[PDB]
Amino acid sequence: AVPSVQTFGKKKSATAVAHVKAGKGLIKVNGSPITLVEPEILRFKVYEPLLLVGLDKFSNIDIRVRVTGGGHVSQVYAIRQAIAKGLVAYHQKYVDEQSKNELKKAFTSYDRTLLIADSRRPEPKKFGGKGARSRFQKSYR
Amino acid sequence: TRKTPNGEGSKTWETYEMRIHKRYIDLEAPVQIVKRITQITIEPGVDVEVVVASN
Amino acid sequence: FTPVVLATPIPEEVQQAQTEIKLFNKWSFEEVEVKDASLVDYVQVRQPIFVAHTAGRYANKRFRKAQCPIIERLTNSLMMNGRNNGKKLKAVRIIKHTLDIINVLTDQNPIQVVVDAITNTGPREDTTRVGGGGAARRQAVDVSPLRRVNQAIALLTIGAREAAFRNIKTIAETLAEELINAAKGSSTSYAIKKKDELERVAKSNR
Amino acid sequence: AIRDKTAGRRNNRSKDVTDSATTKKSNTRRATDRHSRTGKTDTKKKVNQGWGDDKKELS
Amino acid sequence: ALISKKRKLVADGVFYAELNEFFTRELAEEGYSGVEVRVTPTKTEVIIRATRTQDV
Amino acid sequence: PGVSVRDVAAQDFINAYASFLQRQGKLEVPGYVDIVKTSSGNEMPPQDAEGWFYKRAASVARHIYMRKQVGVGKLNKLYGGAKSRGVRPYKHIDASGSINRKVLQALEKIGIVEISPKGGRRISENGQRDLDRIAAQTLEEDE
Amino acid sequence: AQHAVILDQEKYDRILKEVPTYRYVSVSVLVDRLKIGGSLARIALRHLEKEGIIKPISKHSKQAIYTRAT
Amino acid sequence: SLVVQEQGSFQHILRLLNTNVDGNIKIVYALTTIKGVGRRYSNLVCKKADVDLHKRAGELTQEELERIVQIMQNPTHYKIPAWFLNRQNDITDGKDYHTLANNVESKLRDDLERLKKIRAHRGIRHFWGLRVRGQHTKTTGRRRA
Amino acid sequence: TPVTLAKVIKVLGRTGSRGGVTQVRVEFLEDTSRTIVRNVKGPVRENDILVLMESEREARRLR
Amino acid sequence: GRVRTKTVKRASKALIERYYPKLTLDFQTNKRLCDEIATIQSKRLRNKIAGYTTHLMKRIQKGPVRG
RNA sequence: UAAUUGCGAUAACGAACGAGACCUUAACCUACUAAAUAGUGGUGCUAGCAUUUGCUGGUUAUCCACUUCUUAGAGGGACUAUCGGUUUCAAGCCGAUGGAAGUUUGAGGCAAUAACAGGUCUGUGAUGCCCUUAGACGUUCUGGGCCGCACGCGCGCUACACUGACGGAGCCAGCGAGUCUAACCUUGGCCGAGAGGUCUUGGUAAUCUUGUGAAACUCCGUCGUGCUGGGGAUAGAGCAUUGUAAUUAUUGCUCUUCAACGAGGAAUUCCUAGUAAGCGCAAGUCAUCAGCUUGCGUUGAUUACGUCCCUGCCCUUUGUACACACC
Ligand SMILES: [Mg+2]
Ligand SMILES: [Mg+2]
Ligand SMILES: [Mg+2]
Ligand SMILES: [Mg+2]
Ligand SMILES: [Mg+2]
Ligand SMILES: [Mg+2]
Ligand SMILES: [Mg+2]
Ligand SMILES: [Mg+2]
Ligand SMILES: [Mg+2]
Ligand SMILES: [Mg+2]
Ligand SMILES: [Mg+2]
Ligand SMILES: [Mg+2]
Ligand SMILES: [Mg+2]
Ligand SMILES: [Mg+2]
Ligand SMILES: [Mg+2]
Ligand SMILES: [Mg+2]
Ligand SMILES: [Mg+2]
Repeated sequence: AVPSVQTFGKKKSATAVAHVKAGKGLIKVNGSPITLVEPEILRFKVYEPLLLVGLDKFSNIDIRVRVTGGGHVSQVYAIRQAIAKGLVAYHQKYVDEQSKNELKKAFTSYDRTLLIADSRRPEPKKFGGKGARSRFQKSYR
Repeated sequence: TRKTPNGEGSKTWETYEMRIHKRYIDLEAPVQIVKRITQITIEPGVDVEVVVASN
Repeated sequence: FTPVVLATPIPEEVQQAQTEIKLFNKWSFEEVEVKDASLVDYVQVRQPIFVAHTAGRYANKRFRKAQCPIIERLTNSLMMNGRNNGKKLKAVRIIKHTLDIINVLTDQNPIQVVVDAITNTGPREDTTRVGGGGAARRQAVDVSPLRRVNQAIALLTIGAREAAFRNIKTIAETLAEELINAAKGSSTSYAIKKKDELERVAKSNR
Repeated sequence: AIRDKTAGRRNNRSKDVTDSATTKKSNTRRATDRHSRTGKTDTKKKVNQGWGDDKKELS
Repeated sequence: ALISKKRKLVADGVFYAELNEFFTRELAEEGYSGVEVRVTPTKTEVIIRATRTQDV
Repeated sequence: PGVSVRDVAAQDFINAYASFLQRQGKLEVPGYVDIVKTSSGNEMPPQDAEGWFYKRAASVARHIYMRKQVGVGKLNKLYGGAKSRGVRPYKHIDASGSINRKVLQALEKIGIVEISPKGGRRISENGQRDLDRIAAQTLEEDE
Repeated sequence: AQHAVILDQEKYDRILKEVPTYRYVSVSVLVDRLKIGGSLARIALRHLEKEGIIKPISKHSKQAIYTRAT
Repeated sequence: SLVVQEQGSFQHILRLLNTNVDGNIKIVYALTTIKGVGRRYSNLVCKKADVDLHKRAGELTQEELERIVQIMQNPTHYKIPAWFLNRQNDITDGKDYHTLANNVESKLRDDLERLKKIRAHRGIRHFWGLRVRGQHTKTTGRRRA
Repeated sequence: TPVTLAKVIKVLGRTGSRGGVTQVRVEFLEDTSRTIVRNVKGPVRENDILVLMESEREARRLR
Repeated sequence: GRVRTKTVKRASKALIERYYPKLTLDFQTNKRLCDEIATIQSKRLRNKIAGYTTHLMKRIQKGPVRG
């Protein structure tokens, strides 16, 4: 066996599972390299963890992620979270603490909920309107 | 369902619901204990269904 | 910048820029200082961003809305007029195009030009309707900084979305135009005229 | 049906809309809702016999 | 036999509903308070809870 | 270094494999092509005229390259899109079960796809070979 | 129908001599100079890119952009 | 594609099938100013006549035009599916037709008269200028006649 | 054109019958030790900076 | 708006009344007290109760408190 | 304070119903118990590209191990905590840090006393009285009718386009539901332009439909501001499906026809965060029919975080000759 950690990240419904094992540094999303990922204007959102912490952090580790569920955007925010959570979970159990508390510190600074799963979520709609807050319409008489 | 029996009022909807929980447990045993275990452990309200084999 | 390659390759200018400087699509957050007093704290620029999209929670409190990066404040107000309600991917690309357009003309980090057009269209004072008995005079009021950034954001995008309506020019061409004229205000822009007209009515009652 | 004149669009199109088409709720008796029309009333004996009265409470 | 689990328990409740009705009319003068139905091997047991058993 | 088709971006792979299937001439392009509309929920036939059967053959290929097994029905639902019902709200509608089945058959006759067990159509062992090939050939244009 | 659907040999050379000093050239900008509807306007963008002049610093459908040659 | 040049060769506004058609529009939507020829029907005909849709109605060698006319009024000979056609199984002779130009007005008269002469309720409805297809006429359809 | 910058010192309250207007005292940062109470339009917290377009005038109540 | 009910402020009364030589200004330990010392019917009422007896405790250390 | 929620003032003290508590649902558990009807890694068997090991797949049991992801049992967790401002330094409020979470955590369920001639005898084999009871107001059967169109009102759907239509192409959810004494949900193979047809197939279901490959949306082209290829009413002609029955056209497809509408007067509805709006989906109804409804997720803002000006109602004080209570 080789050192490895599994992590995940979630935005709305989307859950992005991650596997961080010691390796030659591939970064792959479901089947494919992190340089595709498109929507593609959002691409730098999933780049963000690699760049904030520097690209050299990935040379001793292999990175794969599979995103079930969510939608064409929520999937992009779910993966980037599992990538950062995975990089920090590795220095948790494998390299030392001070390296990990240096990584969290430089994700948390900039951030966008990179280690922390956002709490927002659809509210139930209720009878009398098509929306959650929305009511329908009334003319009185 | 609409709460009203008939027509009138701001239209109030009230959703009833019933929850069904289903478990299954796999055992390997003899003929005797299967019958000893199925006849007893009788409970009203819980539906026990014991199938057999591998296919 | 001391390059690197692990297995799956990371492209060259992508590898390069990020590690060194953390910048825009590609654009400078360094330099680009707010050109008017106040209007800082109420225009962001540092912390820098790659592209304007965020899961940001800017709603839950009164003034955390101001802390939103300013460019995304400009994109956010693009996507609306309910056919376009939602569609931030739509707007973000229009902005990237828009910035690239402004960049073409007169150099100037266009993010800074955006900082300039916002500073230059915010009404310094305005009027409201006082009751004072029925027929209502106008008590002129100086308007808050937050409402000077907000109104500028609304005034700029609306004037371009209204002008770009029914003609060949794309939103990003008029958005950039409307900003270019309002970066140093020429009074040829929809936004500037409304700023100067509100400040005229506030001066005309007092 | 086809032969008969005084039929079809163009004929109705040239007539005039009655003003009963534009009228309103008409409502016919609301402010009398509380006022019982029966003219019966009841009595204090017949209610106290059915529902019992506060003077016999002890027993 | 062969009826789905969802449709089973539903019909099981409707069966209880029709059962409790038929007794509440039939045992009225007997103080009928309710039932429960235990299902077993060999048997389906129905207990009539009334306040007067010597009449039932 | 080694190559998959997953290592190439979505469109440049389907543009390449279209030009290749076009360069080839070994196709089976049924011939109601140019006259048909591709879906009930569509309006005009494709603007590719001569073409677009290679585009959909390429598209169908890569899709079956990805996964275990897919059929004609799956490709209808996949390839279909929102139908404008006129003055009534939009509804998703499946595309034609002919174009796709004829694309599967043609690509089977040309040996990029086979009739998989359990159901449907599987990527051919020869399809892996040739698709991974042209994938690299497009990655190699960027060299 | 208002002129910009065609070639008109004097027009071709106009595009040749009229596109320095344009910091901006695109679909709209080509029509803006009183010519070239957005069909053949787009064709001039790929053709002025055959050699010289326009620099492709912008990508895709709808929005186009190019600056002067250096 | 290609910047083209030409000279004086193309004419704007060329007349065919008893209607007038502007040049300087892209030929597929140009033919649609004839009656009976839809966007689909124009598209199939040009694909059949060996013409480039890239061209406008402007250039279009004179030979290509007569060919284009030919296929239009003879769809079933030129291998056009006949479910593509606005009159299938006719009414009298049963042949599949595509009724073209000022003729589609005629057949609208023809059929409308057929129901009327037969006294069928559908014609009765056309006589009164109502909606035939069976929609409620209470609310909708007011300005109209 | 004499720009006059003034820093909100405190938040006095909401005037106007509507109530969008706020009452605030402001110390101008160019020559402090002098104060004016102003009426704002948009929302305001402590230590903001208003632009007084004309330096000397002030109101109190709004109906 | 968070305003504790009377049952919460009433129970904190009797608790600081007789159990002061116990508890503390740490919520967490007071919470565990209200299990071993008191019978409440839910986890939420108890954290609510104990959370407020912690507050009443926290201010008794500076100045008396009526009740 | 959301609250007769509390602090405080106090001839009142101390309580009960109702609010709260409680319950349900969505957020957090690398801690607990597990899972071939959920899923991961190793391994065989194996395909493709590369080869230096690599990369990308196939394979309901060929085996081993795991429970992060999924499922739901038991627990845990938040009490507006810490600190600081503000205040009768009171209940509280506000800010910052931390936190899954700090607007009653979000959203619902439940909800006292009382009142209304509110609605419902057209849900009931709940019912009083009245009416009718065989040339029936019982009941069934044939056909029509609720749809009938000079026109007034209201809920809505689709647009007036270029933040767009169209054509390729990328390709991503959640709430659901499905056939026994029966014909429900439908994969796949063919045939058909399509609608559909047809031969088989799994599923009484986390097992099969179904990863519901949904739609908006993203990408590359075509059109280029012209009532234009925006828009799809009206109408003709043909092909199919449900049904004993489709004419007054149940629904679906193909062709053609190509209207009004160039942002809407006076007015007026709805809404503060994953909300509004844009977007579809499933369920209800259902033989066939959604432009409706009940829920669902997708994309995802602008602007308040205030007041009593408008409108509405609640509370005090006050008047009363009302109390069947200003009808
Ligand atoms: Mg799709
Ligand atoms: Mg598509
Ligand atoms: Mg036509
Ligand atoms: Mg007290
Ligand atoms: Mg209570
Ligand atoms: Mg778990
Ligand atoms: Mg925080
Ligand atoms: Mg009444
Ligand atoms: Mg009766
Ligand atoms: Mg009716
Ligand atoms: Mg499209
Ligand atoms: Mg038109
Ligand atoms: Mg159209
Ligand atoms: Mg059904
Ligand atoms: Mg339905
Ligand atoms: Mg209904
Ligand atoms: Mg009195």
